[PDB]
Amino acid sequence: NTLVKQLSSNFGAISSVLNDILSRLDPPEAEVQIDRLITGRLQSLQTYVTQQLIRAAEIRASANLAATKMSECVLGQSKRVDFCGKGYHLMSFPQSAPHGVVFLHVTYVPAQEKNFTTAPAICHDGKAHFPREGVFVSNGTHWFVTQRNFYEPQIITTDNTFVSGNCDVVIGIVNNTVYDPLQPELD
Amino acid sequence: GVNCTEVNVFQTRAGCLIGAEHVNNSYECDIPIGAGICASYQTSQSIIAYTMSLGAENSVAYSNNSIAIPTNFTISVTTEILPVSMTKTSVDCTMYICGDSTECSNLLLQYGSFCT
Amino acid sequence: AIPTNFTISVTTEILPVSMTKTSVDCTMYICGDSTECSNLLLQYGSFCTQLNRALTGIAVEQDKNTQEVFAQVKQIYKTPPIKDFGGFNFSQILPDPSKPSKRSFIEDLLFNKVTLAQKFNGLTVLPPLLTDEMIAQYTSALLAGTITSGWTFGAGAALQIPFAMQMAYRFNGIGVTQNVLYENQKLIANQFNSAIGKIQDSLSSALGKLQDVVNQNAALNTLVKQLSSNFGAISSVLNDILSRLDPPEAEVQIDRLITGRLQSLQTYVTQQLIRAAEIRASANLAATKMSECVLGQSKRVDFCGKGYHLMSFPQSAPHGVVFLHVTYVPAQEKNFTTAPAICHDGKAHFPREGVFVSNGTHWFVTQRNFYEPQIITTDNTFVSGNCDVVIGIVNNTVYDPLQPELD
Ligand SMILES: *[C@@H]1O[C@H](CO[C@@H]2O[C@@H](C)[C@@H](O)[C@@H](O)[C@@H]2O)[C@@H](O[C@@H]2O[C@H](CO)[C@@H](O)[C@H](O)[C@H]2NC(C)=O)[C@H](O)[C@H]1NC(C)=O
Ligand SMILES: *[C@@H]1O[C@H](CO)[C@@H](O[C@@H]2O[C@H](CO)[C@@H](O)[C@H](O)[C@H]2NC(C)=O)[C@H](O)[C@H]1NC(C)=O
Ligand SMILES: *[C@@H]1O[C@H](CO)[C@@H](O[C@@H]2O[C@H](CO)[C@@H](O)[C@H](O)[C@H]2NC(C)=O)[C@H](O)[C@H]1NC(C)=O
Ligand SMILES: *[C@@H]1O[C@H](CO)[C@@H](O[C@@H]2O[C@H](CO)[C@@H](O)[C@H](O)[C@H]2NC(C)=O)[C@H](O)[C@H]1NC(C)=O
Ligand SMILES: *[C@@H]1O[C@H](CO)[C@@H](O[C@@H]2O[C@H](CO)[C@@H](O)[C@H](O)[C@H]2NC(C)=O)[C@H](O)[C@H]1NC(C)=O
Ligand SMILES: *[C@@H]1O[C@H](CO)[C@@H](O[C@@H]2O[C@H](CO)[C@@H](O)[C@H](O)[C@H]2NC(C)=O)[C@H](O)[C@H]1NC(C)=O
Ligand SMILES: *[C@@H]1O[C@H](CO)[C@@H](O)[C@H](O)[C@H]1NC(C)=O
Ligand SMILES: *[C@@H]1O[C@H](CO)[C@@H](O)[C@H](O)[C@H]1NC(C)=O
Ligand SMILES: *[C@@H]1O[C@H](CO)[C@@H](O)[C@H](O)[C@H]1NC(C)=O
Ligand SMILES: *[C@@H]1O[C@H](CO)[C@@H](O)[C@H](O)[C@H]1NC(C)=O
Ligand SMILES: *[C@@H]1O[C@H](CO)[C@@H](O)[C@H](O)[C@H]1NC(C)=O
Ligand SMILES: *[C@@H]1O[C@H](CO)[C@@H](O)[C@H](O)[C@H]1NC(C)=O
Repeated sequence: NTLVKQLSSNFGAISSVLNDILSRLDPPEAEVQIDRLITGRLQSLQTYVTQQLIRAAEIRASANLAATKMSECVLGQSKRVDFCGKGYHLMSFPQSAPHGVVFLHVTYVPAQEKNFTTAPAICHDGKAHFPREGVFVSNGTHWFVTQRNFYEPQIITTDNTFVSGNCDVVIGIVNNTVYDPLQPELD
Repeated sequence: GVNCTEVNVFQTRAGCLIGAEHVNNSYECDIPIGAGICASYQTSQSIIAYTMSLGAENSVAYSNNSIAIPTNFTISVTTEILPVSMTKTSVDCTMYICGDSTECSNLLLQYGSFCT
Repeated sequence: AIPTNFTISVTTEILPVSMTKTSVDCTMYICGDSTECSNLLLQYGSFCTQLNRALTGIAVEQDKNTQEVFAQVKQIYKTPPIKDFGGFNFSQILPDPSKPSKRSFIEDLLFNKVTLAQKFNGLTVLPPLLTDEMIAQYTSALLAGTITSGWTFGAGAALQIPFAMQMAYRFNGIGVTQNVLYENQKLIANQFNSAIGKIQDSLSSALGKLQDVVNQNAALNTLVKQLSSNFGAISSVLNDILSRLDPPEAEVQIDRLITGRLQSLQTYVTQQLIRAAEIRASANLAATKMSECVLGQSKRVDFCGKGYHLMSFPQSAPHGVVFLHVTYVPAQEKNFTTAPAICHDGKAHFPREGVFVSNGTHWFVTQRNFYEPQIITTDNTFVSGNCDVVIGIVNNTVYDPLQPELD
């Protein structure tokens, strides 16, 4: 719209339209006004072209980002935090749009919590067991082992822990028992 | 860029605001006036100019032997919108600069190679 | 070759985020208090609205950049009065209430470094939206959340956890087991404190990244000095050219001045769009780095620091952001003699998640990023086929700890 509206300014000539210039006046005395008009219109074209180039560069950067998001969120599962949505990522679906793309991001997200008391090791008989891929939680009397993203408690045994060292160097430790289920079945 | 000595005058850090009551509360930003202040219409009604609030404020009972475990999950669906392309418009330089004339074209030919 | 010791190492990284806003009048700069100039300028059409529109767009984009970079949280957390973090000393990064503002020792030690007439020609500067105290509060809230929750606050609610167990999770995320941390916690705490002290010393005696922005935005001097040029006229003062001539002969002089000053404004505005685009790209990179290094644990090699990644802490330099990556590098190595498979009775025994090293005579299985030899039991490996296809294999025996109990 601005590029069009630039076509009605004198820029210094006696009129803003070329046909009037060439009809009312003799060309050897009209070349100067024609030069003025040509200079003005060239300036307008240069301005428009430069700004369009900058806009195109920005749009290209955005399109590259959109292509990367399509390649990683949709055709696979991502772990880049807060890339494909907000929270843990399950999958995404693409949807077209006029001159754009719209993504739908199904995302796992945790809810209602429950306080607990923890400890990093268990001195059974001088040794010190450690959880394999869990965390030691106690409701207040008995100690359990659960995964770190969902409360599911199981009885602590010797198939959830692996010994390492002795229970005199770990800063926090608590005495407890370990089931060792082989012994009852041995009888 | 003036002081309120010159021409409901709540002197800001960003200038001289005229026509807005100054309240003591803290809400979210509707009109980003600048330098912290943000004006809004929700106060029978009059425009107010309050100070920003960064959000809520809470703490966690962090302790050396306390942990919190989630017990129930939920599933959410969000959206994000990204432009990809725009219109492909070309402009003929001669038809715009000149018209249907010929002397205009002959004079434009002196400027070398701009249209190309 | 396997390491036998490790050393924590803290390094920084400086990124610019935004640049000074600027709105430039395109009528006071050209004409001034005159009116003949204001009438002559009207012929050029809409050449005094597009420049203003572009400059306001740039300013809005700067506000957008800062908001995207720093506003990653909704709740504003607070460090507890309890200061029991298992050995680490976070008393050079957390805010100090004694100072007038809430900038910590590193933050104001950094603000001391960078040093941040023109107006009467029509050149005006605008104030930022988020005042510096708000930025400091954002950084402090991010620090408190990271310290007291690790990453869970970046994906929903905030879940409390002891810091030592959080570092255990961090080590377990890069391959090394957790007993490795739980055995020598004091050494790691001391190394962390020493690294933080060394960084504090280093920053107290560079910041070229944040200084190039200022030395390029202060353009303004060239724009100002493009006023004492005749541009082909007889004198570069409108109040003089209209006090020594008459309209028919003053119009050409005024027109030449108009053309020159319009070219100068066009060049300035053109440069301050390319600079803005570069700054926006840098701000986007900084936002990504915040969201991935700070609110999680990165796996991309050499993204957050150099080495393996544990955690990071943000800061706030003037017109930028500063990270402190906490890396992990192994130190002391030893030669060994490995072998992919150990077949006992015609049954190859590949290791589960370790490696089959030997100290010359015996054979022990150990993990990769550290050294802790063990015995080749049955639960430590798994059988696969018979040993006649594996290229390099040495013949040995396993322990099978089920035997002693059944006697
Ligand atoms: C979880 O955190 C604290 C502590 O609760 C205890 O945590 C263990 C030590 C164990 O003994 C648990 O069985 C206990 O439940 C509490 O936080 C309180 O939250 C209320 C919310 O209204 C607040 O008014 C109190 O000031 C908080 N107390 C402290 C000391 O900060 C509460 O039990 C749990 N908090 C939440 C938010 O669920
Ligand atoms: C904490 O957990 C322990 C271990 O489960 C609970 O003790 C038993 O729990 C089972 C169900 O899990 C009940 O059927 C038993 O009656 C419980 N035994 C006793 C002696 O109480 C215990 O109840 C839980 N709660 C507390 C407060 O300790
Ligand atoms: C967690 O910290 C508390 C202190 O906040 C420990 O409780 C004891 O607190 C008294 C306070 O005077 C100290 O003198 C004791 O030294 C603390 N006990 C110990 C063992 O240091 C509590 O024991 C701590 N828990 C763990 C697992 O370290
Ligand atoms: C987890 O949350 C869901 C949804 O809030 C719970 O499902 C509801 O449970 C209540 C009570 O049993 C029912 O009346 C509703 O019909 C259930 N569905 C919905 C959509 O509300 C579910 O019980 C929760 N699980 C746990 C373990 O708390
Ligand atoms: C691993 O390296 C650390 C240093 O990064 C060693 O820690 C030093 O240990 C000696 C005595 O063993 C002390 O005198 C020093 O004060 C410790 N710190 C430093 C910075 O030197 C540690 O001993 C090394 N571990 C092994 C097994 O060699
Ligand atoms: C490789 O490590 C084993 C570890 O068991 C070494 O075995 C020791 O050998 C000495 C030789 O007299 C015995 O006294 C020890 O009882 C053995 N066990 C331990 C734990 O020391 C073996 O010597 C090492 N090989 C080499 C070449 O150093
Ligand atoms: C565990 O038992 C030992 C003795 O068997 C005792 O010295 C210690 O105080 C107990 N409690 C711990 C280690 O927390
Ligand atoms: C602006 O006006 C206020 C109120 O009179 C005065 O306190 C302040 O000093 C003034 N500032 C300047 C720069 O004149
Ligand atoms: C509002 O704040 C001002 C400045 O602190 C104070 O003078 C005034 O009493 C406050 N009014 C109310 C109603 O809190
Ligand atoms: C942390 O370091 C400062 C400065 O050396 C010291 O004053 C303070 O006591 C230290 N805090 C702890 C817990 O070591
Ligand atoms: C391993 O042996 C090579 C060859 O002699 C030697 O250069 C290298 O230093 C040895 N590695 C160690 C850790 O001693
Ligand atoms: C492979 O194991 C057999 C046992 O059946 C043994 O005789 C042979 O020496 C072993 N191979 C080598 C190279 O020692």
